[PDB]
Amino acid sequence: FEARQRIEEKNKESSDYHAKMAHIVNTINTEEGAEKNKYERERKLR
Amino acid sequence: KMMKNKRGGVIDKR
Amino acid sequence: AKLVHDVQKKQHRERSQLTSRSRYGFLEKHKDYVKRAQDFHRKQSTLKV
Amino acid sequence: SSFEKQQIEIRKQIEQLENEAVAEKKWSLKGEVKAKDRPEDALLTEELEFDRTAKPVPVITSEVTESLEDMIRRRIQDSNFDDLQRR
Amino acid sequence: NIGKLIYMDNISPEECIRRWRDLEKFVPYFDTFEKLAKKWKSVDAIKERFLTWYELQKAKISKQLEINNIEYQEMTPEQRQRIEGFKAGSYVRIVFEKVPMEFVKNFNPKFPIVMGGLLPTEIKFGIVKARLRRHRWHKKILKTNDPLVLSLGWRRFQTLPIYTTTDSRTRTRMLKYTPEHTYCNAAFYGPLCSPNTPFCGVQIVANSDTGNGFRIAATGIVEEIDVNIEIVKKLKLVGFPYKIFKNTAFIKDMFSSAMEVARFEGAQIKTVSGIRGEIKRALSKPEGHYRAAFEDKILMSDIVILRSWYPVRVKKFYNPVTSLLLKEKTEWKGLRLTGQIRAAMNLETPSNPDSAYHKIERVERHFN
Amino acid sequence: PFGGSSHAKGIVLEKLGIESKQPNSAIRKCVRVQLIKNGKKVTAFVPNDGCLNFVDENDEVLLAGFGRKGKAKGDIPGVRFKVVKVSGVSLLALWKEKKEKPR
Amino acid sequence: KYTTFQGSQNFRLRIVLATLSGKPIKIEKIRSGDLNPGLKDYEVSFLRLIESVTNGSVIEISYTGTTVIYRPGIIVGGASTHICPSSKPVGYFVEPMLYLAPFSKKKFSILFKGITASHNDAGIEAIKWGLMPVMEKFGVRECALHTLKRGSPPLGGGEVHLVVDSLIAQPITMHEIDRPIISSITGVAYSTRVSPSLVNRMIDGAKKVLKNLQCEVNITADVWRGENSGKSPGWGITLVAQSKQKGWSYFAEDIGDAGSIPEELGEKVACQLLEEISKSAAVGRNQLPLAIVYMVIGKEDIGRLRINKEQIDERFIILLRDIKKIFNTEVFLKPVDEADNEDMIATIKGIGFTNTSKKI
Amino acid sequence: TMQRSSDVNERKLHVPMVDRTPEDDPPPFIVAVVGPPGTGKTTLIRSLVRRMTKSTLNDIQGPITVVSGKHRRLTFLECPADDLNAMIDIAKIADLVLLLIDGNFGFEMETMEFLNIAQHHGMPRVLGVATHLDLFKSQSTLRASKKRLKHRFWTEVYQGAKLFYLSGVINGRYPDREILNLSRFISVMKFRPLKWRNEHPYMLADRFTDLTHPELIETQGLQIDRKVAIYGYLHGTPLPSAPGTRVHIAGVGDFSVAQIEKLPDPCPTPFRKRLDDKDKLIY
Amino acid sequence: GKRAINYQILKNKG
RNA sequence: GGCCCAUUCGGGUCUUGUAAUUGGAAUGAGUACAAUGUAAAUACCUUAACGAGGAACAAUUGGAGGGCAAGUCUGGUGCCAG
Ligand SMILES: Nc1nc2c(ncn2[C@@H]2O[C@H](COP(=O)(O)OP(=O)(O)OP(=O)(O)O)[C@@H](O)[C@H]2O)c(=O)[nH]1
Ligand SMILES: [Mg+2]
Repeated sequence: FEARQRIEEKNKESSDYHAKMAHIVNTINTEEGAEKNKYERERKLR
Repeated sequence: KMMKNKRGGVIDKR
Repeated sequence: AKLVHDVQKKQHRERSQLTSRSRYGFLEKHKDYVKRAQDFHRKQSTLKV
Repeated sequence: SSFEKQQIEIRKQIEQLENEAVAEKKWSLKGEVKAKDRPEDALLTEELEFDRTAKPVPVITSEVTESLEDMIRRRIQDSNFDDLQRR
Repeated sequence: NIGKLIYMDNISPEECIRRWRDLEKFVPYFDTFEKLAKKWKSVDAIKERFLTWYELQKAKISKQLEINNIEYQEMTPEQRQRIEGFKAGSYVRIVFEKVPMEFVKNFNPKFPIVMGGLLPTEIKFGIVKARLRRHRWHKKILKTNDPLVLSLGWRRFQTLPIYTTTDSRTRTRMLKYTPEHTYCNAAFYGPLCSPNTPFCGVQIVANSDTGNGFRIAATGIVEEIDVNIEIVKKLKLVGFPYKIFKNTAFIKDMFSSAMEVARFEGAQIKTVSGIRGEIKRALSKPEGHYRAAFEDKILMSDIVILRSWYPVRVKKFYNPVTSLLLKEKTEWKGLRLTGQIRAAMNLETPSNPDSAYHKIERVERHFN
Repeated sequence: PFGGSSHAKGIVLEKLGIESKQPNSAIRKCVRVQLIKNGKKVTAFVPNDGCLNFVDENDEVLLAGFGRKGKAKGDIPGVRFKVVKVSGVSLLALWKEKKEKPR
Repeated sequence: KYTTFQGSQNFRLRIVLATLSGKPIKIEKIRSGDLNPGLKDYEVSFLRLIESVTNGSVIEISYTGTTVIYRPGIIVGGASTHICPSSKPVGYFVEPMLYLAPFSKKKFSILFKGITASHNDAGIEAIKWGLMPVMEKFGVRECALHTLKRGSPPLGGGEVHLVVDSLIAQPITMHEIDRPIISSITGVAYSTRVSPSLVNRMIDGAKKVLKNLQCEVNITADVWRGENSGKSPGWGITLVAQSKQKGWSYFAEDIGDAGSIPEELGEKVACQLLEEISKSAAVGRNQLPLAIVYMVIGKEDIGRLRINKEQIDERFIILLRDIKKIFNTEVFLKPVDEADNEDMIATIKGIGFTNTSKKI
Repeated sequence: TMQRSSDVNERKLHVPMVDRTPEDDPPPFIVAVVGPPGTGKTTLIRSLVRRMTKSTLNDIQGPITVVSGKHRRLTFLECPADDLNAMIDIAKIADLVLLLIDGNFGFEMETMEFLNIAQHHGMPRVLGVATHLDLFKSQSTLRASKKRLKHRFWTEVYQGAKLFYLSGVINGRYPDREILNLSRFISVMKFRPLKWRNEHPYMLADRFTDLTHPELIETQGLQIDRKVAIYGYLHGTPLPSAPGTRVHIAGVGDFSVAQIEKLPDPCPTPFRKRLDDKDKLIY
Repeated sequence: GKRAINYQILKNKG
């Protein structure tokens, strides 16, 4: 019984953590690389 | 699992 | 080593066989096991051929 | 004095945990505990946790047997089952 | 009138309202519906109720400060006693009752008498979780469950910390020393300050043992406070094979009974070669012997390992220094370090003989 | 990048990626900082996980541009700046213990 | 050691302010001269909720049940669930959690399970539309009461997911030296396990009372169909008046029972709301407790909030006496300098509160 | 010059925090003289108070608060040089630190330990004072050790702190030219608000008594936990006036206040202009 | 009784 | 055995290495007799005595690349990849 419970709670914890880390990675990618490319675009005009 | 990281408890003397 | 200290990339030393369990000489570690296993696998591969 | 008996009970616990610190370990804090380095069957009374390879075989209960039971009730009621067909 | 009536606390609250002219019930008191109907048949009573960044933050805080002053400009015993009270630069006498005898007896005016006001948090005790660091000029490494004197807020107090690590953020498991040149976590039973406050820590505060080295040993900040910590110390259970086949083996002594193996069935073990495995069933007649299955054929010169975790407790030990209650006011002595205790009662330091490293030389590996 | 300056001073909000299970990952050595000039919140690196425990919160950081010389492997492209000081003390000097961080 | 109170009045506020201040209290004579003397089951389960929310707090009920000892501890939060008794709805237990809610280690994600509404307690719409905006402008920004299902009395069976997820340091200092102009007046008429025409009857009664004021009236309508309706028939109505330029709100609710006309209940809640507008100034008579509690646990500055003459009562000043009894602070009522009405401006200097449970 | 203007205008920006120090009657700034045992201190505190208040204050003890400006007054106290405990306390509450360095011997671990304890508990302003400039005939080595001490001091405090050089003692105390422009350096220091100090009500005690009852001591016999009055100026946030406020007296334990009677200022600052020698007071 | 500084605090080659 | 070239296979070349031992010479920073200089003193100039083996009398800064554990983490088509 403790086997089944421990295994499934560890699987749930890992699947939550991977979603959370992937979320913060591509939110830092999208909503700050847009500003990086905007600065590069308005620096290419100079 | 509810007991695991508790430190208080009500003391019902009734 | 760009931002690593030399006191950080030290040398971890490896452990020996227990002296009580010493008649079975040389506690083997992962490099010894892979030298064992890939030898077994190439000989089984040519036996299967 | 008041600070005197505070100081002597402080010195009491000073002494008891300084010779805890000098004195011999618990077996359970030390790693590489063999069979011969433990109290004999201190492990049933231990409440120790660890990890396992695979999810063990499911114990069939009344709720899971009625789960697949009313599942196949629904299935064979609407006759949405899958067989072979003749050629 | 109304504030004096509210805070004059020997008269009933309805008497305050009476001589001016219960919260389990959430919704407030309304009239009867008929009285309210004849009262609010009209509507016209309430028809007029119906219808740079750094300098910006500084402007907001100076706006709050001028609001503070122009709303302090009020009644004199209200401001200067009870609504804020004794701002700064006020010269006060302050009386403490039940001060120890030893202070008044050994009061030497060279040593300063500082006092500081504790917050609601700093009167609570419990486990403080810090991240600390051996100070870069302190020579010797620090050891868990050796006392060190912390300077945490106003208090200086000798405590027993235990240095932990969250090994790739999975556990918070227990080290045996602090690291050489970086930060670890730590946890000590002491008075709970707020988080993000910094502290120093000292091995030795006296002068008879002041030596020649640097005396401040640890630096750090406080990460978190709690009433309990759940930290662990790894214990492995080692057992040896005695009957090996292909892909399975019979493992001898990590358990003393088939009840113990039954308790531990299905657990994943591994040899020291990293060959993963699983324990399957306790053998019947030799008691702690069991049958395990491995990735492939293990050898007779291996050791299997069951990595488990044992919980460890912080030691609820706390003595404040009270250096001003001594006749010397240096030479304060608390709990000693473990090397000092061993040097005192002449016990040799514990040496596991098969824990010492050697110079392993590989034989050449040839197969048939 | 910052406007007309080369560096910019900022306020540390919170260490992003503090729950990342990989030491010295680019997600882990990655700090969110409010610049003090225009108030906006940007994201900055730090040299390693080892110097990640010199910043905690509202630390008066100083940050420059990053300058990637080639497409890295474990990168997150879309973080532009790197932390170069903390509370007026160079954290490379802090990392090699040449100075002590004052508070 | 213990600050001593007497009687079983303001029980939740006493335990809440003891948890905020960190001071050990005793409450003595819990209805001792009574036929069944002592603590009741709903306040005992409130003590169990306090033990769920905090950690390291020791509560010590006596033999006779007529005195309780609360030695508080660190607010830690976590995810929980609370199966509160039938004697009180979920509002009786989610109202005192809104004080402790933004000051914990881990964010509040609790779901309460029981009766949704009561005549003499807070509802879901009451908690949400009235009591969340005053926290929303006292400093929190992410707070939500979700209904997953709702249960009218007596059988109930409704679950309510309280989730706050902004863990602030301390609430900001309030500065409301005005009477906020009411921009709109909206509401929600709900009904479970009855016919959908009762909601429109309630809405029509409330709006025919409200029709003579020259503002805009909008009442939303929800019938609850299915398993989300709960185990009992019920219906009720909650109106709010909405100042949109600042965000303020003034609410009034009730519920119908066995033999109640829905147009009667709609016009009753409408007139009760208009009387709350009359007797209100920048708060409500029921939003006023946690408003001045957040003003007293703000920073160590002066925060000032306008109130009117009729909001002073025995409940309000027994609140002020309990505040001064626990952490020794006074309110200063200064009157405004214009005389078409009687409004004080209560200035409270907040104690130096921070939440010290949130890890840095 | 526009890039210069941007990069200089940038380093005016700092973290906007509250102040919590009043502007009407601020407390006397706590000046702590910190040295290893055998250099300056006494002679230095005596010389500074003699220059400041025209009063030969032989045989000092305790904190000494004098008026040194039209609105800046300040408190002089000296740590006992062997005690790390008193070193730690005055590190936690001092505002200005006169850091005594035996320039002939060099740097020392007591001043290094104070510098690190202060750096971790909220580094105050530090003016370093190097004495014992009687090295040899070699003015060359005087200048060499002068530069080396300045650079090593600059790695511990901000780069551009003030190291001050005192010459030999002449007639019991230091040269008054050097102490005059040392007080000129103390008079302009422009203190910046710290954090622990400006969320905590603290106080350094310049007067102490026990207001116990001597015939009660005759009754019970000297074992009595006896009551104590503690007089002094208080700094930081406003300490509340109700009895029962908890207080740590740093070195004897934790107490709660019983009664506070605030007193008129014993060393007040008086209401281009100069400071009258009548108004250069001393408490 | 003069606790002199040493080389690693003096030269600071961290 | 070192080194060099080259995408590859490979090719070209040659007294080259070593925390190996060891030997007596050299002096400079420093410590310092002086005299000179100068109203006087500093400094420059001249100059006896001592002053090196980790010559520890202890120069940095930045870059490139590894390698290790009965260690830890992640993924998944065993022993692998990261
Ligand atoms: N030559 C010389 N002697 C000094 C100087 N400053 C202080 N002293 C001597 O230092 C001696 C020791 O006394 P103090 O200087 O008062 O000692 P302290 O610095 O207060 O330190 P403690 O002895 O620990 O109190 C005095 O008798 C002075 O002659 C200085 O600049 N030059
Ligand atoms: Mg002295």
